[PDB]
Amino acid sequence: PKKRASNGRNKKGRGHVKPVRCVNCSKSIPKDKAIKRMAIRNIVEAAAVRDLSEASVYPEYALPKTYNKLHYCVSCAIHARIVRVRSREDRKNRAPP
Amino acid sequence: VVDPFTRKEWFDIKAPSTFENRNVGKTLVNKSTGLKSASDALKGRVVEVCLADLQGSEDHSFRKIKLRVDEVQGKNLLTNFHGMDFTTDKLRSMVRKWQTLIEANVTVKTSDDYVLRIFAIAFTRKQANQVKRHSYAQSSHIRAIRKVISEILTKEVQGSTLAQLTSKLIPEVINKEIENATKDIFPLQNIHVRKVKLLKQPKFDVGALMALHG
Amino acid sequence: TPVTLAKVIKVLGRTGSRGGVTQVRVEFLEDTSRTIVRNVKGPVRENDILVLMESEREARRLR
Amino acid sequence: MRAKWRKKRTRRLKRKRRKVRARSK
Amino acid sequence: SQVFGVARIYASFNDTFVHVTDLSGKETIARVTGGMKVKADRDESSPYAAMLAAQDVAAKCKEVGITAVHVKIRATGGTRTKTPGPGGQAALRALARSGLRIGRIEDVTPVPSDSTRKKGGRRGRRL
RNA sequence: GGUGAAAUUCUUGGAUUUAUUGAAGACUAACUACUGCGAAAGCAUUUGCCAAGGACGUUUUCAUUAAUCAAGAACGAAAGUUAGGGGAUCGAAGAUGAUCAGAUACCGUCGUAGUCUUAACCAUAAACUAUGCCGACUAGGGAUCGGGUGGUGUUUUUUUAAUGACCCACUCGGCACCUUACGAGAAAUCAAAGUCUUUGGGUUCUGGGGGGAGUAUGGUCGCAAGGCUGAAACUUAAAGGAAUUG
RNA sequence: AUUAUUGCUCUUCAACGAGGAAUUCCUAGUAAGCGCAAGUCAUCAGCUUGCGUUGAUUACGUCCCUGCCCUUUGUACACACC
Ligand SMILES: [Mg+2]
Ligand SMILES: [Mg+2]
Ligand SMILES: [Mg+2]
Ligand SMILES: [Mg+2]
Ligand SMILES: [Mg+2]
Ligand SMILES: [Mg+2]
Ligand SMILES: [Mg+2]
Ligand SMILES: [Mg+2]
Ligand SMILES: [Mg+2]
Ligand SMILES: [Mg+2]
Ligand SMILES: [Mg+2]
Ligand SMILES: [Mg+2]
Ligand SMILES: [Mg+2]
Ligand SMILES: [Mg+2]
Ligand SMILES: [Mg+2]
Ligand SMILES: [Mg+2]
Ligand SMILES: [Mg+2]
Ligand SMILES: [Mg+2]
Ligand SMILES: [Mg+2]
Ligand SMILES: [Zn+2]
Repeated sequence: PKKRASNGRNKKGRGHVKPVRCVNCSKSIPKDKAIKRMAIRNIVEAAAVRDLSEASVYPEYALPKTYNKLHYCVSCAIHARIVRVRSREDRKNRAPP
Repeated sequence: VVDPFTRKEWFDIKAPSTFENRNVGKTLVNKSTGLKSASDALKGRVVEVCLADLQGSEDHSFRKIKLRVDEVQGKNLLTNFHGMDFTTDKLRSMVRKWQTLIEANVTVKTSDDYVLRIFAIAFTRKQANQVKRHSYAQSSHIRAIRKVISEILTKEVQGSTLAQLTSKLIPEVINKEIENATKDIFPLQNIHVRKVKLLKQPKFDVGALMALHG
Repeated sequence: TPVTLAKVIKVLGRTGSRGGVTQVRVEFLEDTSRTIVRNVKGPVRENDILVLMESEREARRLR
Repeated sequence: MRAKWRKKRTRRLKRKRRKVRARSK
Repeated sequence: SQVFGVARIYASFNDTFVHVTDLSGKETIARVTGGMKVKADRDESSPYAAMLAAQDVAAKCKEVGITAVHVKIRATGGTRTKTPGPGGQAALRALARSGLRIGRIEDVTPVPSDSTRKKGGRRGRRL
């Protein structure tokens, strides 16, 4: 039978949210069901930070990361990213990590 | 059997007045031959340089600037205002969750009759001792802040061209008169003009252009 | 050629999907007081002496 | 068969007896 | 100190673009792409390719007149993946580590006040 | 270029990349949330106008004027249909490149209708909370949304205030989550799905094994597609639900 | 005893110059080299079951490959994915 009180995900007092598109497979999905992550990462990376500053002007410069919000589609969310599948209980747990 | 560089005319870029280094960078053209000359052809390019790269200091890392090339003289071509942008990183940082965003804009003419559109962005701030984990303005708030912001901009322009407006923006006088009137309505943080684009120049007037040079 | 001598001061574990590689923190003897972590190939215990062929550069994870 | 394609199966089926009956209206 | 130009690195998947121009943009100077320095299509975006072309680009960059350069790294954008391709990093790395200078770089990835239907339909690319 | 990998494709017509401008139509990113509003469908740029509404405050007004509803009526996602416009985008159909034993598909390309808009139709969605509305009673807790009240609360400085934002206690009415469970259930679970063999507050609607079948038929609505109403013969001992162990 | 059981002598003197893709076994008296006894057996070991003789190199780890166990999860399967 029913196997979530949030049903799909997060929708109480509305009836129609609005669809966004999966970043991975372009599948439409109700934004409130979407499953999202902020991709904040540095512009450079791991090792490049030394060889960066070394062959640059300015003192150490500044460094300005990238920021983009990722929308996945369940199937896509499950096939790789945040998902695993949790036990009938751990499921309920909304707390991030 | 050509290699355009063993042929390319060459050139250095000079900045205008109200900043730091009038010297900027370099370019490439094509030799001023009869039929197609290095002059009239291009020149009228534009160059985007972060003003921290042109003001020296680093309390200006954001705020990109569009300089347009109008006139030329013997390996020395001057430039005038053409716009102002923000670094993509800055915004993308500035716009955090859990808080209201507010934008607003306006079109308007200046003394030396350039026509432009400037923007403005501000976010609501938590206020030191606030318990509730988000802080949101009340829409009635947001209509008001936009109105105030709008009134403020329509004054700060048509003061002596972009010339004074350029001089106006650089020390962000506007940012804080905004901040001033604002705080009667709602907290708020950041608060900048973000962008401004040019959409109607007047005429050359080779004299007036020459006023930023010496 | 600059040869650089360093003494193993702890054994941290095996990396490499295979696992033939071991992570270890060393102390160079030609002026101590500074430490870098390197990656071995052969078997290692504490108090051994590695020839850091290039003095300053270190790794972490191995796949 | 998928419930909805069965709905379509008969939709057609009705439209044909619709056709065939008209022949003798 | 230097003579400055613009780098502009388009990094998508299945290929990586590097090409410096005059800071005005109007006038080029030397391009070459990741698809140039290898032949396999499959390997048209790989970091190893991006290296060899960051190499070929730095060469003519210094062999003509640009001692230094600002970069505007870029992904596909529009209504696509927005995230940086693989060989963007390798390219930047293999141009600062070449012997050219670096100065103040930003992301120019076209982000829209969203729209124009994304490709591949409501049910998405399924396989 | 595109993919797991390719190919159909595009490239002296300098493709792809770059720069400066311009146009067309769509859309409203990030802020966006267990947050708002609406009868439901649904509704996220600004500004003006136009009427509309709930909650709250109220020692105002009227005084039973109400609850729920066969018939009948207003609205009603998406596609679809008529006639103009619009036709950027994506893209039923079609044609293709690959894949396959096959491959009418999945993946790739071309791309008609459509996608948007006006005037009119159509009236259906897992139109879902798969849970009728009005009234009462029964139990704990922290957040939040709107209103209000209380305060020698914080922060704003100017000369104290006045403001506004904040904080703390209460109180209505919201969207919800938590823990319990007196209680209920076949169970999963449920502050209602409780106050039911100790069986009655008021009222509407639907079901009575499975298939036959939402089929036949008549009526009726529609341009159509189809909507509403809607049987029987015959067949059949299970179909089904929730939980358990494999 | 021919299609030659085996043993001996003379003569005849091949391929094979370290073995492609692949793939087996193994951690100490072990691997590998080496012969013996027993089974079979009238006769026949290039097999096997044990035996002792000589005696290393290299790990003392991991989840990459492969194999399998365990959870979790889905199931309309329970004659249980043949
Ligand atoms: Mg299920
Ligand atoms: Mg709905
Ligand atoms: Mg006839
Ligand atoms: Mg799949
Ligand atoms: Mg917006
Ligand atoms: Mg009715
Ligand atoms: Mg009647
Ligand atoms: Mg079209
Ligand atoms: Mg087809
Ligand atoms: Mg075919
Ligand atoms: Mg077909
Ligand atoms: Mg229905
Ligand atoms: Mg639902
Ligand atoms: Mg309560
Ligand atoms: Mg008060
Ligand atoms: Mg079940
Ligand atoms: Mg024997
Ligand atoms: Mg045998
Ligand atoms: Mg089970
Ligand atoms: Zn997806």
